[PDB]
Amino acid sequence: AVPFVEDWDLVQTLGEGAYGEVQLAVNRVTEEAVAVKIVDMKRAVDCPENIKKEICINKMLNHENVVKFYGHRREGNIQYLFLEYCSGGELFDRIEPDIGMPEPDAQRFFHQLMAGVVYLHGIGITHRDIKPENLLLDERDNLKISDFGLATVFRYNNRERLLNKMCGTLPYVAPELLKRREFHAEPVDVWSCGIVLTAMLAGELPWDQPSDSCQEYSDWKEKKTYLNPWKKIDSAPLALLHKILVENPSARITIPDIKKDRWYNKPLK
Ligand SMILES: NC(=O)c1cnc(N[C@H]2CCCNC2)c2cc(-c3cccc(F)c3)sc12
Repeated sequence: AVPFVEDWDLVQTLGEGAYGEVQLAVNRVTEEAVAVKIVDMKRAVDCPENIKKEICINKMLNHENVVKFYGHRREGNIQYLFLEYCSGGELFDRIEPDIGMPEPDAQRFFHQLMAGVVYLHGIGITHRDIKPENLLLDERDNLKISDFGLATVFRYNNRERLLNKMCGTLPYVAPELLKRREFHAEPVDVWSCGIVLTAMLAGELPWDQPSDSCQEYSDWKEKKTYLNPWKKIDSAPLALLHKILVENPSARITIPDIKKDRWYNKPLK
């Protein structure tokens, strides 16, 4: 990227994954900032096909609560993806450990998260890695869904398909990924949104994983909401969490019903 780096200063690393890093690029003349995701395709034999899929998915996106994708180019074995710079950073860094954030803030971010997820689901895309590290903020603190490296199509025109890949970040993963051979895509993203809401409200993830061998998950199935993180959560958002974090995905609340929830619609301070 020799001509590009002559005109653009790769000022600093914004973040990192396993595939590579995200850099802040600032044009020396215009001072325009863009984020550059740099991926070494030699990290895995299937990395060229996976990055092709991420770019393909990125090209389909156009929504106020999704990070804008500008383009990409390959230079040898390195892939460069150019994205809208989200100067508010990760939602993760608005979460005070063991505290969370004010309830009106968490509600506003949750509404924006639902708008982004409704959009993705409406075009038949599932994110599969919703977590505060993958939710960015722009200069006005509007939430933007980011990192589509695990995203896939679950509906072709008006025909759904089930998914079977165990992927995502384990404390955010729905229990059906650990119990069913195949499962519907939408309830999985609904579940991870519920874990994000829990983290925003109490600054703590509730369990290592929603599995049989996890005591913290058994505690939640047993309605022990007098234990952390639940005891830090007001009854109104907790009632919504009781509908989202439902073990059976067919009984789990859908996004149209989340939009009808009392706390979701609650006028806060
Ligand atoms: N498109 C982007 O702008 C972008 C993309 N990826 C990022 N990081 C990854 C790391 C792995 C997990 N997913 C997010 C970040 C971090 C950013 C940031 C951080 C601190 C302050 C600040 F103002 C901005 S911006 C940005």
